[PDB]
Amino acid sequence: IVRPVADFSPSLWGDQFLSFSIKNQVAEKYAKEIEALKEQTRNMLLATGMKLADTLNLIDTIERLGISYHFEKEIDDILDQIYNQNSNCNDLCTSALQFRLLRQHGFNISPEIFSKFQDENGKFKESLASDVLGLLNLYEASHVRTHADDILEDALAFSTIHLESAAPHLKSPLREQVTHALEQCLHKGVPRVETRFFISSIYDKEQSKNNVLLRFAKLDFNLLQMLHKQELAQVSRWWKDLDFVTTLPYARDRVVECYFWALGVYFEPQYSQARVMLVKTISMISIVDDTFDAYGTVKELEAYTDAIQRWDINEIDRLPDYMKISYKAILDLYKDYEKELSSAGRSHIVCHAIERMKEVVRNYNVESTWFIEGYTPPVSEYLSNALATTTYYYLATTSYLGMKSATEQDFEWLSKNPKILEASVIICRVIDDTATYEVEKSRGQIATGIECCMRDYGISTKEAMAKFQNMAETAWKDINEGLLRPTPVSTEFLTPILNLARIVEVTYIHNLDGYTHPEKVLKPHIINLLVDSIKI
Ligand SMILES: CC(C)=CCC/C(C)=C/CC/C(C)=C/COP(=O)(O)O
Ligand SMILES: [Mg+2]
Ligand SMILES: [Mg+2]
Ligand SMILES: [Mg+2]
Repeated sequence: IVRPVADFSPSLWGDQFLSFSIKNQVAEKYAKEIEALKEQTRNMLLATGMKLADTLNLIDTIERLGISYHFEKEIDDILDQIYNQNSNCNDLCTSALQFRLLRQHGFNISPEIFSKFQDENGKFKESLASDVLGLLNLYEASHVRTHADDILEDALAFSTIHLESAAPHLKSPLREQVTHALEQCLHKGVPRVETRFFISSIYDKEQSKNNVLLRFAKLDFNLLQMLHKQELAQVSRWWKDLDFVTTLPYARDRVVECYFWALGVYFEPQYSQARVMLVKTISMISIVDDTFDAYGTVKELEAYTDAIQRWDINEIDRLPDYMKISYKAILDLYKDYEKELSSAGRSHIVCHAIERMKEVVRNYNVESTWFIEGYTPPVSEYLSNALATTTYYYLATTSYLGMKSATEQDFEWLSKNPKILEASVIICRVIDDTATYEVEKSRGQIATGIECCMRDYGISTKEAMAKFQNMAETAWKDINEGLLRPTPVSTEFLTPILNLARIVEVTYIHNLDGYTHPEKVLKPHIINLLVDSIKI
């Protein structure tokens, strides 16, 4: 058996994350100050007699500064009041902000709030083209539409062209904020990534900045960063003691990138256990993926697939030595999860993730069979298999394991492939297929998504990519609609799914692959989130 040649770049991080010793004095000092700043900020939110515009700008600022997770109740009460008073008498910037904040929080505010800014034709009044703050908030708002918001169909094009036109002559930091928004809208960005940018590049440089909020935002970001570094060290240790880097040398060494992904799903301190569980699963399914993609023979992958379905340590002997390694590691990981969830009486939920992993592996094997046969399925058949191979049903399920408040009913809802989950999975599938089409085509993978699309509909590569882009836009509208009240489960269990879609958009930004090639996209984010603190 002549295996393929090892082609993955080594981890670019070395051991720089392996050992992090927290300074308790600094941590305790930060925590104590934050407690005081947190109360000052609460009183700012609860101030009586504030105008609508000032209230919305305060909430927006606290959200972008990344400290809104301290004020979920206060912010919810205030937006709920604004939603129910149905105030509809403002300029474009307050109106667009009002619409975006309410929708992001699941309040189904009517899009008719935008009619007064449009002509008879439903097109935005071009006279608004010189109101840069209106255009900027309209722009951000355009990304939260559902299928019921066709009144906003023109908003992205309109605001984009006039923001591009205005940008070079804007003062700083507004210019940098506009320029940044045109590359990465807020609603589809990774929250920590956008927070780090806003704090350091924008709010820190605003003439009108509130000093209490800025100091609060920097201390809190740097304090949470200490936690993230501890987690990453603990996970780096775990990965090192498995030593796949030498026993399974065909496989990508990407535990830092995997941690960044888990950090994108949730950054808050109460999700520490959930993050560590999640990153271990992303790491491990990545190994399995490389086993199917870049090492195993058809015969070996069959045995591996069947062994996974039966899920029993008895089965290791049917496997080649090198597969014994990952298989025992997989089984042990899930035994660890059960043990770690035992004191909370939540061990029994691990089976939900196990069943999703089995599904991923079944579909991995189908994908291998297709490649070997030179099969090009129709799109419907392609999708029936390739949606699960995104791993996104599996990761979403995994993200619930460490969430203390996730119940059996939450897992039951997720097992039915709800619409919002399906949309998130679709976004991952079509964006990766658009970005990795050329490579996969070079490797002979004739069952890749865009190829299936071209052959099925009889259209060009360009037209197929346009069709996949439409699928992503439709899926984003479904995600946005999936967040609207009443939600089928607590919003706490929707946000991970939204954040999985965001991570996709951020990792494949401008359409190149970012996990297998972390040098382009992910490296700067990892440095800004997990290496450099924000200077105070
Ligand atoms: C499979 C891996 C590396 C999972 C861990 C990181 C992750 C969640 C990536 C996004 C999911 C996709 C689209 C993976 C594409 O794998 P293929 O090139 O088709 O074998
Ligand atoms: Mg792969
Ligand atoms: Mg694969
Ligand atoms: Mg791909």
